[PDB]
Amino acid sequence: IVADHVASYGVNLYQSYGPSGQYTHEFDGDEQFYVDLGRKETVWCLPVLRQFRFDPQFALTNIAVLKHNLNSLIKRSNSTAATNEVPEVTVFSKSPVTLGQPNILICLVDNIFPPVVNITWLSNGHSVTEGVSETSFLSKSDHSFFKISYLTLLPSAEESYDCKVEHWGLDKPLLKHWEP
Amino acid sequence: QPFPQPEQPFPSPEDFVYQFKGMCYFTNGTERVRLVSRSIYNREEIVRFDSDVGEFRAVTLLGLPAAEYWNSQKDILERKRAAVDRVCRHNYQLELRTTLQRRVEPTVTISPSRNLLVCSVTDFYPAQIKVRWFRNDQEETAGVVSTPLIRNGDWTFQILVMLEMTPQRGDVYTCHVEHPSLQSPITVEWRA
Ligand SMILES: *[C@@H]1O[C@H](CO)[C@@H](O)[C@H](O)[C@H]1NC(C)=O
Ligand SMILES: *[C@@H]1O[C@H](CO)[C@@H](O)[C@H](O)[C@H]1NC(C)=O
Repeated sequence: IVADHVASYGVNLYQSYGPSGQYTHEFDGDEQFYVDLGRKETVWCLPVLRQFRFDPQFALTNIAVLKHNLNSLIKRSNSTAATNEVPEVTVFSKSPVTLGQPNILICLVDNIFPPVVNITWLSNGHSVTEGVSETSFLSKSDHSFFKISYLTLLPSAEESYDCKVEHWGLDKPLLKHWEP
Repeated sequence: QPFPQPEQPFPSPEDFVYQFKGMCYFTNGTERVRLVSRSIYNREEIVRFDSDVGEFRAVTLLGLPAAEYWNSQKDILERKRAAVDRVCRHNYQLELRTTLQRRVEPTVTISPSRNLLVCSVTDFYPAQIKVRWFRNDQEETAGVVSTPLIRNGDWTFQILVMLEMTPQRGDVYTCHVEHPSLQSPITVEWRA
């Protein structure tokens, strides 16, 4: 559909493995907020949006409808499960890489399905836990997902970085390299 | 008060996925608003409510029970029929004083490639932007390769507009950037 603005109010997700769910709202491809279903908390992604209120119970109640609708569909489709997809990984910096100045590495894992994945960072072949954040599963018109991970860093002339992606559609954990 | 769309109830390891997308499509402000509710099994859309259709329609044979059953209920049809005004048009009012007011000005930097000049236009919102290379106020257009619009995920965009050039004495290269958040287009020059 061709339109000036595309909004999702919202994106409802429930899957059997876990089991896990996700409730988000999107406007023009960006996440407005998500509901921590385990905490019954609304977490806005734009500070300007903190002024609004959103009942997390709606998300919980909506997700419950998805679980009931799923079990119906699992049987009726003769147990047709999800096809594992090959995710595409791209690593880039948030700003131009000026040495000695803080920056953020951005790892875009696109074409994710099913929405199950670890995204982790590596520096010189070592696990990097601090400074790592990530978005939710953002929707796509083909009904796959993409997730973006962030790694804050002070780039230097010798420290290399790898974005690591483990996925079922992946025979081996995928590694996308980045160097200043 | 952002209004959500509800989903109606139905009448390596393997995994089963269900997706519901309550979507709104806006054009020319609010004079052209369209609502499409999508019920998705795995990655296949099965049931749909298009505001331009006005009734539930089964995309595949799997959603055929649901569409027929959901259409049976006059109450459910009538709630969904009014959702365009109640959800889409209502939420666009909140968007007009928040998301649609977001103005992040881009940062423009020029640097030779790691010959090739790279104009980095980083951290801007909204996505509408135009970048043009000029050479002595003569617009370069044949040796320009622009990367696709990059979504950073934190409500900012970035784009890199390359240019392969032959540098000679006394030639200035300028990157012209136009963005809604700018009162006047930004020009970053480059001398060798
Ligand atoms: C699907 O139905 C057919 C009946 O012809 C059956 O042989 C097959 O086992 C079914 N699939 C599953 C996953 O049970
Ligand atoms: C990574 O994901 C796989 C499934 O994709 C899961 O089995 C594994 O537990 C995850 N990694 C860790 C450290 O738990």
